[PDB]
Amino acid sequence: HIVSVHRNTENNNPSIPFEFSPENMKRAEEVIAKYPPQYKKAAVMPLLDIGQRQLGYTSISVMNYVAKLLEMPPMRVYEVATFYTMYNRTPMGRYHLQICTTTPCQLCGSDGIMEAVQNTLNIKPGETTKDNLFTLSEVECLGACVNAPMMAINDDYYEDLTPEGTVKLLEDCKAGKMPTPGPENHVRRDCEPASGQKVLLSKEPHNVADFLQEGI
Amino acid sequence: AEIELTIDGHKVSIEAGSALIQACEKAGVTVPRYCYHDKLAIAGNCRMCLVDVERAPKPVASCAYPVAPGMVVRTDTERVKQARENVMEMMLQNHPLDCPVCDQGGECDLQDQSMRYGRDRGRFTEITGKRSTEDKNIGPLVKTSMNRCIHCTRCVRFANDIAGAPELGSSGRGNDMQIGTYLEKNLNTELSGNVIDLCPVGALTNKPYAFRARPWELKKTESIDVMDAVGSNIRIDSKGVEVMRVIPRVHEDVNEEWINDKSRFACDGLKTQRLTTPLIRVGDKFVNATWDDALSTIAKAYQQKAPKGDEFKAVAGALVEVESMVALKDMTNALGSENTTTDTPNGNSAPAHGITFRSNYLFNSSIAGIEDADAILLVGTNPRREAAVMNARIRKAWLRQELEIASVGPTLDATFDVAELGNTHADLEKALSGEFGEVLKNAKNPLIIVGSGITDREDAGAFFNTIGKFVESTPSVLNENWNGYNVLQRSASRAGAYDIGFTPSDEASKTTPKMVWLLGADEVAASDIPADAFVVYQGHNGDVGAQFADVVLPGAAYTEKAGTYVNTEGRSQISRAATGPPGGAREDWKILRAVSEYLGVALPYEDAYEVRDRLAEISPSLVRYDLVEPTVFGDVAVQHSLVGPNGSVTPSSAPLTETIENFYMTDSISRSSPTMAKSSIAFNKDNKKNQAFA
Ligand code: SF4
Ligand code: SF4
Ligand code: FES
Ligand code: FES
Repeated sequence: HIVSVHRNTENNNPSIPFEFSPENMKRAEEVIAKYPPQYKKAAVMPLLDIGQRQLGYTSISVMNYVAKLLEMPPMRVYEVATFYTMYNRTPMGRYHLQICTTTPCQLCGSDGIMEAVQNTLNIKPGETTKDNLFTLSEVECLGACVNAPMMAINDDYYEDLTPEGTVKLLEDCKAGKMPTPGPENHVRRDCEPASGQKVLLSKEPHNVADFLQEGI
Repeated sequence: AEIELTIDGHKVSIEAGSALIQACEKAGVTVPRYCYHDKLAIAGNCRMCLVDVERAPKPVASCAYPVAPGMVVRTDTERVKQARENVMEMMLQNHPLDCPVCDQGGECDLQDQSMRYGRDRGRFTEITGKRSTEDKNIGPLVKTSMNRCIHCTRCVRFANDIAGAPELGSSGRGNDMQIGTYLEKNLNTELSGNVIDLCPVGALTNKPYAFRARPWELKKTESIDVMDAVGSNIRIDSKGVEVMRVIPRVHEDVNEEWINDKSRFACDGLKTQRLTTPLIRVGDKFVNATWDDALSTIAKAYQQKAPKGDEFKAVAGALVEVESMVALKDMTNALGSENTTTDTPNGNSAPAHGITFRSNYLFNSSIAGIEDADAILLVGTNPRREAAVMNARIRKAWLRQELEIASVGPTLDATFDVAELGNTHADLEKALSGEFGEVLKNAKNPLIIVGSGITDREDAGAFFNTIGKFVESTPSVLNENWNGYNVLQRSASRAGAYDIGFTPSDEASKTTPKMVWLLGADEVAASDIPADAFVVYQGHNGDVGAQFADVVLPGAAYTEKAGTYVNTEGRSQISRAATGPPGGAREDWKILRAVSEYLGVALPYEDAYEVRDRLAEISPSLVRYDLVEPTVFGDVAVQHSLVGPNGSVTPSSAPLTETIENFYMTDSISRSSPTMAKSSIAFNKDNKKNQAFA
């Protein structure tokens, strides 16, 4: 389900002001420079993300400020912010849990992870806790299907999951330092087989300079 | 250059780069469609135009696939029929069973193309049901039932390309994609009603007409649009004595499938505050009276008062025929008067541009010539409120051509980039002998569009003298192939008025009138008519002029008579009666003939043929219907009427003011409309729904 209508609230309505900080305004000008001068509307996506990172969610005021910056009507920006699902148009928690439930992570155990998270936080996908700490959302494949099952907490991928590890991961993200991303408990590095690498076993690579053609 | 191709065995030829659907239309081959429109950009989302091309493996979209030489198309075979069936299956998957409660029933493309190119029964029986979609509030004119949306994108394309209203769009993604304003906003434009006609389903409908009638109940009369001097061609749909709706009609040289919102929605005023019986003022009250008694009272007033010469004043307003004005002028002259007058602010004096040559008060670079334009200057005109369809044409030209547009006047919220450069006559001369003057000189089709609000000024000679000098000095504005001096009229009767010579003497300009016959004249101010004068209002709605009157004669509206109307171009168009007038109302030239006979005179014509012959005797262009004539006297006209007698006038420094302070509520029929009242409360720039904070 995707929400495609806005109803004004006291904390999300166009009367609320918004302005990029000087840091983010410098970054936004650098972003506008990455496209032709007359096609500055192409920067609507990155600048909207800049706004969504300054203020924790893509509010209507952010869309209207971007529209003012890029000289485009606000509706063209509303369409972008509604099309792309990473623009959170409702307010969010500190940590946005994104659990993949596509077929690979399902075959390897995403539903145990979902059960564990729902039981720990007492929450359903699309809802937020009383703590404004965890917002839950079941997402499609996030591009870590070999290191499955998987999840993502606020832009960082925690992979090759177990219910145990997910529970205590949520525990330490609730309080204290959160572990570094990657596979759980370093049972793997990256896409290598977990028994170990079977392919790339040297300690110095082959330089292609040694294998060039007869020409060049 | 044309190419040749084959469609269902028939060889046809069109230009290269054209769409296949255009070839099929030229070949007489019928191809389905929901998202294609001849005037909108090509979208290929309905997937209903699919046809088979030998080149391509899959079936291709006729709307988008370019035409190529030697291509062979089939619109007949089993793949195409199965494709159409499948597409209609999916289209009617989530469509609501609203056909009884839908106002598009009987005139729905979905119904007809399901019957023709689709299945007999559906196979959708899912227990989870159909999709639902909430209704939007986009204003008091367009009613929304958005479960019926089939996501064609005609509304969006129209509003963003032809109208300049980018508030409508396509929010969401997938099956939950919803057309509308993402937040509650109004579709603020003077062209919004064409969205109702463009939607092939009933997702956007007329609100005042919401459930009034069905299409088969309606008589369809092809007539002409008063409410502007564009002369938009319209279809009046009538159910007996009641006019139910007005919709546009195809005329590519006038209005091109569109009409504005006044023309569409002021029909509500023809059934309220109408004049159905004559009235006599006995005091502070109006007393209903007969026709014999009212005309007797008028004759007794003429004989009691004894108005000598130019003391009889004839005022003609907007929305009046040519026949009525001709009869009123013949009567007024038979009574010894030359005080024929318009209801404009400076109507008591003749126009500064003169009426000697028709080129001086017409749109000489005809409405199809805006498409030829390279440079435009707008002097004292907001084309969005005066001839909005011509503003749409200007936009259309600006979007596909190098077109540089300037304006001298009030700063106008335009549907194009307009390059504002002043509000005074000083700035006009500055512009014309500075930069934009050379822009006009180097152009191959330049246009100087002057407004009628310039004629409604005292220092109008100053303007018209300046523009005339620039025209006769610059060849590009006036050649033997192109005239760029254009005067945009805002009311439908002024061109016919000036064509027949419905202007006053200067002897009459300074007379104080003793009798004032005011015909459809609702813009009078209570200062232009003396307190001791006998006044006779002749019209169809009681708004302003009938309050003043001492005698009121009910007339016929444009939906109740077959009249001749001259537009800005000089195009004479003939209307057609959809109904008869209400009650004891009459045709207006017949009223003037009767009151002539009651007075000491009599007009020499007795039926409509003799009136047509009199029109021919006055100006033969009034019977060459729908023909826009060239003129051989452009040089002569600019030298005689605009430049000659206007050097004596000195300019003011009063800034130019906007002419139409409210696009809605401009005339009697609109000021008697409640729909226009709602659309005036709404669609006000001070409201939050009508301004997007960009
Ligand atoms: S849009 Fe057409 S098919 Fe759909 S409910 Fe209305 S009349 Fe029926
Ligand atoms: S609202 Fe009507 S015109 Fe607009 S896309 Fe939907 S069906 Fe088409
Ligand atoms: S299937 Fe879960 S990361 Fe792709
Ligand atoms: S008419 Fe071609 S896809 Fe709609």
